[PDB]
Amino acid sequence: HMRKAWVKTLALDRVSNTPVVILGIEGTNRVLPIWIGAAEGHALALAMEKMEFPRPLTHDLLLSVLESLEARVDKVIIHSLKDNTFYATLVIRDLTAALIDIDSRPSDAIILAVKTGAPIFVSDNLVEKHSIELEVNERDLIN
Amino acid sequence: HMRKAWVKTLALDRVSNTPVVILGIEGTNRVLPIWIGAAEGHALALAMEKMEFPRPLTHDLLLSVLESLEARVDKVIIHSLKDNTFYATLVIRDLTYEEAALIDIDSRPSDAIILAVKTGAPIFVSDNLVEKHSIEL
Repeated sequence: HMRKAWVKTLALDRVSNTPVVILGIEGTNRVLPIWIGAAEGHALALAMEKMEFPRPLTHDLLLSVLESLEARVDKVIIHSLKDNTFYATLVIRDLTAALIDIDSRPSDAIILAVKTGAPIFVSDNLVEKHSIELEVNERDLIN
Repeated sequence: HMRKAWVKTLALDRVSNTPVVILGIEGTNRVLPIWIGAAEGHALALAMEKMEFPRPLTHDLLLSVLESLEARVDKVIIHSLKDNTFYATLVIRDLTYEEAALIDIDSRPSDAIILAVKTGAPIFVSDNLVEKHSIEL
């Protein structure tokens, strides 16, 4: 199935210089990096900072729509890598298995997860094929 | 009490280096300029260009959410302006069905306009704003 992940860290990559996401894979010393666009980075940094703004940003709007339709984000699954691209599923639950799988970028799914506090899962297959494991010196190198 | 509107151009404000949406006003000679940030003007440019990517962008995400909950964008209103900040209303329609079954979600003008462009749905502006804050070409 799928193992639970959280957001370890959101860096700017020290060469290519775009945002990157390190998903920690709960229960393990493994992390999965996903390279996202610049705007999605700034949106995420704001969600991570749990940042109060006097105007609803694009994911606030989305969650309003969910709210308004008595439904709520449930969980968020990053499930495939096809040719340098990461496919995620945003699973809505309809407050009125009443679940809906909606296709999503990982960056979006991961933002909404942060804002709601709803869990993030990563496909087993991803973890095996595409995650990496850190020693002592490896992890320290990024703090 | 409010006028139809549309997106005339997405200009740069080459002083402040920042996008302005220039909304036309159906049946008049004046337009209303709304400043938005660059991330947002790029979102809007992509919509105006009206084209494909393989992956759903955030606003495509949101619409994709609407689809699934039997719902859709009905219209979009820019009602107010306190301190250089414009205040919109995404009105969504309950596609489970009437006039009272409409939803008034508070939204920035950036995301409102963007979601109307994407859907082909009518933008309006409050009589109020047009009176004080519109302008000539």
